[PDB]
Order: sequence, then structure tokens, then C-alpha cells
Amino acid sequence: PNRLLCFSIYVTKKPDQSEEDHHNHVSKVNAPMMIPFLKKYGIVRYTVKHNDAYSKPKQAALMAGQPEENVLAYDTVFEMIVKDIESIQTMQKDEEFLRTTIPDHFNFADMTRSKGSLTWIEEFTF
Amino acid sequence: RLLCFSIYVTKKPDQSEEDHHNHVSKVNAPMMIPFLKKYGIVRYTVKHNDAYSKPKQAALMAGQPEENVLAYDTVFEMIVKDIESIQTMQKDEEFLRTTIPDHFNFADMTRSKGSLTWIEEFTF
Repeated sequence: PNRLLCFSIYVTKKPDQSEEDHHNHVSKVNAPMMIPFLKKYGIVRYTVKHNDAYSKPKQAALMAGQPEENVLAYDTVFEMIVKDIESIQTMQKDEEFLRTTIPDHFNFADMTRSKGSLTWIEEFTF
Repeated sequence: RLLCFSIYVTKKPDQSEEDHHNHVSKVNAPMMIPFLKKYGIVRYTVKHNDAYSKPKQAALMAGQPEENVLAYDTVFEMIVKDIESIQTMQKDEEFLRTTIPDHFNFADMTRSKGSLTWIEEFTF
């Protein structure tokens, strides 16, 4: 079995946007926009991770006793599992992809505080 | 809503990338797995940022500043139904006697971070 890759995008919301509006946009607008492209270009699995009012009390309880500075601050993380980075590169060159998803970034992301990572993964489902 | 507890690991100050990832893959992850199973973790993922993936990462993130690249060596992700699963495991003294000393063989604990999120997942 060939190693799968994970492309993660760490997203910080706009400073004046509420967490509510950020996560509602991501779930109700951006994800429906993204999913047909992800499927078309062969992304295997797509996960959206939310650090919002629902999870933050659980995070605080779990990480109690650790410094607050050790908690990752990003509002949303997008993970794309792929067999090859060519999948992502091809989608990012799709002209309809560029003309619809790029303007939508301005509705939820501060693109001056985005980070990314491309890793290979070992997965265990129990 | 399923939850994801992610641990972002910075390797030991003077350890080789190769030695770090061999230790994670051959020793630490297999050692963790019986306890994760016992306490009801759904899925466990180890993400490696090493010599195999870095050429691909550099290619993919070309045109982005170097500082936009996450610098962690390894990320551990545990999918759970509740935080109590992890909290219960973290109080198992067999788990603590067995696994805590191992952290010193691959992790710089001063530079590590964690995150607990809720997730939406799509499979195509």
C-alpha cells in the first residue's frame, strides 16, 4: 500500500468576524462549494476541524494544567487526504475553482495568518 | 459530533529527523495503540513531516513564504466521541508507567502544542 498524503490548511478567521459567522460560513457555504471539486480531482477524504464555542470548553477541560500558550489558536483546519499532490495542483488550476472559491475566502479567512502543511500519514481505524 | 485531539510534536533538540520518525513509527505509535483501543479512541493518525514528504511539501507550497509552512515534525490525531476517553487513559497508571518515559526519546515537550476540535468528515 502506497503512503497517503495529508494537505492541511490552518485558517484564522477575520478579526471582526464572530466565531459563529466564521464556522457557519465554512460549513454552510464553503464546504458545499468545495466538495464537487474535491471529488472531481480525486481527493480521497476531506475533514473540517472546528475550534469554536462548541469545542472550546471541552478543549479547556482536556488541556487543563497545560499552559494556554500550548493550545493551537486556529479557528478552522481543512485536511485533504490525497494519493499525490498532483490532485491538489490540478484542482487549484481549475478556472471555475479559482473564480468561485477564491472570492469566497474573503468571507471567512484572514489570509495573512494562514499556514499549511503536507505530511505523509499512518492511519489506524479501530 | 466527533472530536479530534491533535498533538503537535517538535522532535528532541539534537535528534535526527530519521531517528525521530523511526522511533515514532516503530516504537511509540505501536506502544500507544493498545491503550487507545482500550479507552475507545475511534481512529488514530500519525502525520510525518520528514524527508519523504518534504520535497512534495516544498513543491506544493511553492509561491508561499517559508514561514507559512507548519514546522512540526510529527502530528498525532486521536478521534474520540468524548474527552473523557483521553482523560481516563491519562489516568491509567499502567499507561503512565509504560509510555511517559518514552516521550523523552522523541519529543521536545517544551515546544509541543495541542488542539481539541469538533470535525465534519467527507469520504468520496
